[PDB]
Amino acid sequence: MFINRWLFSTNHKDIGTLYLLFGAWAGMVGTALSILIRAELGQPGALLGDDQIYNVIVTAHAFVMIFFMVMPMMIGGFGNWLVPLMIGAPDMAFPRMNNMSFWLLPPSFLLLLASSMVEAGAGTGWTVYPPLAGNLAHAGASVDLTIFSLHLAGVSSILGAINFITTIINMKPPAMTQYQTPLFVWSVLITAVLLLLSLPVLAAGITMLLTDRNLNTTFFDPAGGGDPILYQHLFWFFGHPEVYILILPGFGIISHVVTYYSGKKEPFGYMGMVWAMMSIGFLGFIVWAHHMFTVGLDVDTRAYFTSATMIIAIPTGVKVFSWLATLHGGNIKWSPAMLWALGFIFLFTVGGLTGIVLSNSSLDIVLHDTYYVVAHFHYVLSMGAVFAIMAGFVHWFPLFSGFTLDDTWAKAHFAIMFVGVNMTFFPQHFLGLSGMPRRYSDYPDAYTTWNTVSSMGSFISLTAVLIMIFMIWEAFASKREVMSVSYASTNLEWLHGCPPPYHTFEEPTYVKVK
Amino acid sequence: VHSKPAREQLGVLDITIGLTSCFVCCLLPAGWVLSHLESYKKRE
Amino acid sequence: APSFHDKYGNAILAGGAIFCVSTWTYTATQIGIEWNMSPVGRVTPKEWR
Amino acid sequence: LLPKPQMRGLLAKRLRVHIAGAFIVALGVAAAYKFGVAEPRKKAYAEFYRNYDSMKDFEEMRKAGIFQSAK
Amino acid sequence: MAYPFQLGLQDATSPIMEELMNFHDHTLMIVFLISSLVLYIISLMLTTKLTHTSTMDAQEVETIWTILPAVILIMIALPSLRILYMMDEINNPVLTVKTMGHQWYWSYEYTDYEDLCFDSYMIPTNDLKPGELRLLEVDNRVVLPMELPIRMLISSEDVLHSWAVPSLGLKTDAIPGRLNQATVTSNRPGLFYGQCSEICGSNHSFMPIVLEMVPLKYFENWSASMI
Amino acid sequence: SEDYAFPTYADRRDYPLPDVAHVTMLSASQKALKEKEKADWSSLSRDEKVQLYRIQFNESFAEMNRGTNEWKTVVGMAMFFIGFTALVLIWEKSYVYGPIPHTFDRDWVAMQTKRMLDMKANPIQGFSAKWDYDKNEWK
Amino acid sequence: PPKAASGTKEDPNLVPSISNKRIVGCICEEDNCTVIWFWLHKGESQRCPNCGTHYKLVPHQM
Amino acid sequence: THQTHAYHMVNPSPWPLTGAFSALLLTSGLVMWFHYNSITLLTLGLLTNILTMYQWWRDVIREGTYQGHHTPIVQKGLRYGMILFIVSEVFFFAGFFWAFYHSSLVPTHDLGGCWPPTGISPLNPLEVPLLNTSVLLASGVSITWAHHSLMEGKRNHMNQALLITIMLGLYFTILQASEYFETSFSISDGIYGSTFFMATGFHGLHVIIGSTFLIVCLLRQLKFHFTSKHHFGFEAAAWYWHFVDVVWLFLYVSIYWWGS
Amino acid sequence: ETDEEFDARWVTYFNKPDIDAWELRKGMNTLVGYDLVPEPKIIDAALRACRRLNDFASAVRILEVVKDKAGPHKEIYPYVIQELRPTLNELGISTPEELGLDKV
Amino acid sequence: SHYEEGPGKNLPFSVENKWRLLAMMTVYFGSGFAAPFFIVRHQLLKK
Ligand code: HEA
Ligand code: HEA
Ligand code: CUA
Ligand SMILES: [Cu+2]
Ligand SMILES: [Mg+2]
Ligand code: NA
Ligand SMILES: [Zn+2]
Repeated sequence: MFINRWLFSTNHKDIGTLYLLFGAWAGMVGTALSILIRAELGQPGALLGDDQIYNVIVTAHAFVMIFFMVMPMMIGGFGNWLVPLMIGAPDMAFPRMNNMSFWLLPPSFLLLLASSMVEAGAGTGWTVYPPLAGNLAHAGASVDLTIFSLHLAGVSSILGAINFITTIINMKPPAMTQYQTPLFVWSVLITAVLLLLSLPVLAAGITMLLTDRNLNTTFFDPAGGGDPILYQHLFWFFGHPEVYILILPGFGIISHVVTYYSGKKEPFGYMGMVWAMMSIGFLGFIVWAHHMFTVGLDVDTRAYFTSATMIIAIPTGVKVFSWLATLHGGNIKWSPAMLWALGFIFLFTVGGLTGIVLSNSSLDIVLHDTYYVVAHFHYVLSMGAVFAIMAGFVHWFPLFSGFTLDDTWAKAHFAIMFVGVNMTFFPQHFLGLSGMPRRYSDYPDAYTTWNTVSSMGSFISLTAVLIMIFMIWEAFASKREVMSVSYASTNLEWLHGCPPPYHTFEEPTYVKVK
Repeated sequence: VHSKPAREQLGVLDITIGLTSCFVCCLLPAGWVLSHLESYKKRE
Repeated sequence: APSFHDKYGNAILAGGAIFCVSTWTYTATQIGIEWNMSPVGRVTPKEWR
Repeated sequence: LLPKPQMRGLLAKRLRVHIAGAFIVALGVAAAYKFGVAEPRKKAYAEFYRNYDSMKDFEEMRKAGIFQSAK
Repeated sequence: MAYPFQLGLQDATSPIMEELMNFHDHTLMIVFLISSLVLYIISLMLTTKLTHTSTMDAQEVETIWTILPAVILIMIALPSLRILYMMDEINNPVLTVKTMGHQWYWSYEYTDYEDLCFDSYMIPTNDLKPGELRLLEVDNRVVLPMELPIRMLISSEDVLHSWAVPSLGLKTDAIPGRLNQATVTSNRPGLFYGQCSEICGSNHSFMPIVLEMVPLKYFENWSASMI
Repeated sequence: SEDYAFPTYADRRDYPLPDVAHVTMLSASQKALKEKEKADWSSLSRDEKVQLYRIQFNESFAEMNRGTNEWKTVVGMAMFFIGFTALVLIWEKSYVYGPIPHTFDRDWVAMQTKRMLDMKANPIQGFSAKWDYDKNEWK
Repeated sequence: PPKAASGTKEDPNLVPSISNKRIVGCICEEDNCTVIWFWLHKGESQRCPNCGTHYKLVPHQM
Repeated sequence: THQTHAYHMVNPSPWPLTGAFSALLLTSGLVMWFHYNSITLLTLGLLTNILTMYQWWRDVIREGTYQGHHTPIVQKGLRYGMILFIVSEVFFFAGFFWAFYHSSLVPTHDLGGCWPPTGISPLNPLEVPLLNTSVLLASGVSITWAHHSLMEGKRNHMNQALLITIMLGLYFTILQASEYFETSFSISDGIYGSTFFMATGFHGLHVIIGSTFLIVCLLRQLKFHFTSKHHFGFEAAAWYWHFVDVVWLFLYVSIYWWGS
Repeated sequence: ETDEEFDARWVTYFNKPDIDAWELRKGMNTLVGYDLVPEPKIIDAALRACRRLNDFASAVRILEVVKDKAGPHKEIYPYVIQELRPTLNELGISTPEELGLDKV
Repeated sequence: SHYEEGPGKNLPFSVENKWRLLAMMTVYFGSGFAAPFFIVRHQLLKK
């Protein structure tokens, strides 16, 4: 029974719950990895001896948070929990390959942990840039195990993306148009299109250096005509698309929570919503080399790419301005999710403006691979994606379980998260402006100050994680059921009761004839 | 989102026990490890 | 009066305030850690070789 | 007896006057940043480059003899 | 080469770094402009108490909402285009130097005449002579004359690095089989510091860079007297 | 079991008039109140006004807009837990952190400060701009 | 998609079901971005909460 | 009859989990053989994933063409998913093509500045690669004839169309193996040799996948599985085989017509 | 859209003879959906509907939600008193100020 | 239908005994937190 329903799953609700379980697992694995990183960065000198293991733990940090944490919550878990219950679908189109992607992801987790177990270790960062990960500097099974873990994550993500696109363009009742679905539907559609057209690029690159390692070829060895510039192009033509996969369900989640708790019956400018989302989904590919400005590109293509990033800044600015406009003019219930959303608005704004500051080309000549970039992606991930998924979790938890959290505990959690991330990563702004390069274990006297301050903020975030799992236990122990849910007339996921039953949408909905 | 009274209501005691429970339990790993890092360092 | 936030809110305000200022002053000053606060105005450098 | 007060577009007039306030405070803090740091850098570099002599400056850094090229 | 409680950037050594921080100050003016805008509008709409939950009309603001970002993004971008287009003037390369990034250290060669190469390493903390700098001091500094454009040919031999001198204000990726050009100019004699800025192994933190600016006269004095 | 399908009660500024009343079960005195409601209007007094208001609507705007104390409650417990994190810092400095590097004491920072003013590191605004080289003192 | 677009009082929109409860989604404006979701039960004809078109249930057992 | 929607109902299955575990065993065998020269785990990986993919598709054929849950909307979604997989493989191959184009448009300094690098003798594209194009294009036009004979309803002609397209595909595979035995150098020999050997062998992996799909669709058609219009198995076969036709054409024109 | 037939159609909609609790709830919720303080004749038609449909509590709710829609400024309300005073004592309906529902 | 559904019981972990459930969360998330601790101690032994 347990093996047939859970281990042999075929329903999106249970698959999303097990997504949430594995995502919490990988999330605090990453938290502990970041704490080893930051406690090593808390004291001047080397806490962990050699910095090879420091490179291993920053590699594991990047991998398990980017590929193993927020994609499994937002894309997998929240997508599978919401999307059928949001378009009216009973199930999704291809649930067995959905479940196969699910059951293949923890094998990639196991390969990453085994790569950590290997004597050599994955001392390369998020990037697997050759010839650091080549046959001379990383002769071992750790980097190869990371490459196959990326293979498994990529395969699971491609087949999941096929699942999302088929379950959107298929499972909808026929008379509703595409341009009137909820915003999270558009977010999962555009992200999954970006997945489908981006992950083959990563798979090609990692197979490319896989054949460089084990098949004794020379695709990245310039003594035999190789080119590491080719790997950087392939990897980051994956990377910035994968960035926009990594971020757009946050757009969808906060848009839904804002139009829920702000008293609105609709988001402002839903045509503007969908137009901006497909604009960034379309031209998210042709901006791929803004991470690239100091490898030796031509000046003309540098100007082209920085202009393209200024262009992609334009409709995201339209998105944030219209977020302000859709939270305009309504009663604001002071839910904790609104606290998360407002923190997301501020911190996404400042992170995006910092990203533009990076996007200017000569300042990127000076400030490449520096903690200013760290402050970029922590202001837009460590509180952008993190506050987005906290808002999603504390908003849809009665649908996920049947019980509610404690509002005071959740607001205290928001306060702890907020103060920890700001007085962590504003000293990282100062560190990047002062200019120490990344992936360093020890730092001089000028950097010691902000290193200590931001390390203390990292331990504040540890306290935040502990309070989060405490209130999860508190909710599951108090088990307060929900008598009524507001805005169920406009929210489809909330009208099947908390929680929705096993077999939802047996009869498909009666769409208006028009 | 309105909710009915708690099916089971934790007592100051229960809340205390639990909050501390994880706090300590979740951090204890760090405790044993971070505590003897230098020993661990010993190749011995 | 019947809610928890009437008197216990001010109580936890005072208790948390005292607790945080005491612990954070102790951490900032009473350990012996080095903030590496800026040497401008406060140090007297001496000639080296 | 009281005359007719505003019935329509209260939030509307409030929002236009306060978005105008948003522009004026945004330009105000931009001018604050300028008057604080921006032209001090230009004027400091400028006075440094008139009152600067590289030969003399090297001379007092090399009386200390703290150079690999100076002995 | 940084000072404690640093909130801004390094002071310039190069004129390009000078107008680059002028442009950077312009971008900072922009970021607090937008941040104060969004903060005050958020504060306004959290301090309000009026409700308007009707059907909002849409096709009235998108033209301003797309032309104000259009103008602000292009007037940020045209200084960026100008600075990027003047990174690469016709050079007057009075001096040439090649840097060859080795596994866990650097190599510097002057190869215009009387072929000279040397290897630069990390001074250990116990071997640090008193008064010097941890994680920045190098037993063999690299000398360059002031007030001249000198060409920098950067490459690496086994692992990619990044020769980074934020005091001079540049950072060039050292790639195996590929050398890039960086034109260095300085205004002040003296020491200037940098580091690697790519991941390169189990001593990645321990390849720093030191450039001391001397005249051409003391440059040729060192070149003659080192033999 | 079916209240998610049935119309339900709510109290917010967004929804002034709920579709259903707060109290559905109706006692005999409340049927008397309803037939008095269907009776004449001007003969209906203050107290039956207030219980009819309370049995048809749960709470009013005066008891829905009140500025409650959870903001100070949550900020108090939050910065209490920040103090707990400070104690975590106390323990973590006490146990895993060993000695600082010897390039950090007062002696070494004295020599290195003298050296970095000697080489005049970033003397425009960074460090050496706040130093007088004629009087040998801070600005 | 269904037929008989007629949401008057004398005739409502007929909806077939095999159960006692049934969902409807009103696109009650032309080219409307909003969709209005609500449940109905067997009995009196259900109505739309922002436009007022009427929906009725009929059981069909297939 | 409880299911009122015309979509698909799935009885929970172990086979996604076992396929996932078989992929994990496959990659563990790959690292075990690439580092510790052991073949047992790799053979286990091949046996596991091939068997598991066999009964997974055996289950979907059972539940589709005998039970009958494959609604016209369901194969509408199936053709969506097949198109999605096809275009994902387009961009996979196109990443490989653009890697080749980056390698070849700018020849690096160690190659003599000329494409191909000097001292190697790549095979002439004049005769046997034209044979490859001829045999693959003939197979593609034969399977278009097979689709139109599905439309017409002529069973023996469908039989000969399938027999000739499998005969052509297997002839393709065995001959490209023969000039793998008849090529001047190996995949470990240079940037140019490495890229076209990897690309052509990777296309060879896709064409043996396509040929096996043609084998299985033939054995379905012998068992009277496909019908007049619900013939999505052969639609997927036709789309994949036209895909490998056009991908072969692209790598042909690039590798052979470009720099030889 | 304009004011004259706007509040005219509001008055007629609230003063229809086939009035019901459903559409009074509809009209008042869509009224507070707008960024509008409803005018005395709209409130007059609303209390006409509440009079003919017998809901003292709904009338008190209309008064309380215009208490809410008065905004930060408290001169709107008393103006509502001075132009609706004949209707209140005409019907016997009274205000939350007199009946004590302004306090917590 | 044939599978029991409701609040809490649609989770992979049993809910009814909250002390034992707390034990499950402590061991689960504690092992998750202590995993990279076990990696780093494993190379510090191994190096
Ligand atoms: C959520 C993830 C996320 C998001 C959204 C972004 C968004 C952006 N990123 Fe970045 N980025 C990363 C994650 C992300 N990034 C990561 C993880 C790395 C490095 C990885 C590694 O180093 O290994 C990285 C690296 C990175 C670099 C490399 C720097 C270097 O290392 O040398 C650059 C430079 O161009 C860059 C730019 C941008 C830009 C220009 C945007 C924009 O999309 C931001 C747009 C958002 C806005 C909100 C626009 C602001 C507009 C307004 C506020 C409206 C009003 C203002 C005006 C009208 C002016 N990113
Ligand atoms: C998703 C991406 C992500 C996230 C959240 C974080 C979060 C954090 N990061 Fe991370 N970081 C990266 C991605 C991320 N980082 C990348 C890509 C690099 C560069 C690697 C490279 O150089 O190649 C990097 C580098 C990096 C460094 C540089 C190390 C070095 O190069 O020397 C440092 C050090 O301060 C750091 C610190 C932190 C801290 C203190 C947090 C904190 O915010 C941690 C707290 C956040 C959480 C705890 C998440 C919340 C989730 C849960 C609590 C569980 C979820 C469960 C449910 C929702 C049910 N990061
Ligand atoms: Cu060289 Cu890091
Ligand atoms: Cu990017
Ligand atoms: Mg790099
Ligand atoms: Na350190
Ligand atoms: Zn309608």
